[PDB]
Formats: sequence, structure tokens, C-alpha cells
Amino acid sequence: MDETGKELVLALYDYQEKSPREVTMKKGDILTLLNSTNKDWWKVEVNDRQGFVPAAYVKKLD
Repeated sequence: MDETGKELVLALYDYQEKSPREVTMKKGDILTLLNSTNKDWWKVEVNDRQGFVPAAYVKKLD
């Protein structure tokens, strides 16, 4: 079930991938948290791609 991540994050803002290293998340989407090395950006898996998104556009569900 929650095999890729036990803690998931909610996308609060429609974020368009500016580069292939970024991921496109829609407002209301549920993203899987992989790595949170920085407070600026978190590494999340969106659909198929893993990438970094700004933590100010997402909120944890906990």
C-alpha cells in the first residue's frame, strides 16, 4: 500500500515542471515523499518521475 512512502504530501499549488528534473503536481494531488534533504525543496515521486518541489507549495498529511 504505502510502500513507496508512509508519509505523503498534499500539493497545494499547481506546479509545472520547469525542467525534466522537476515534477508537475496539480492542486489537490497526493505526492509520495522520498527525501527531504532541504527545507526549500523535497524529493517527491509524482506519477512516474521523482523530482524536487518547493516545500512552500505542499503540506504534509500527518
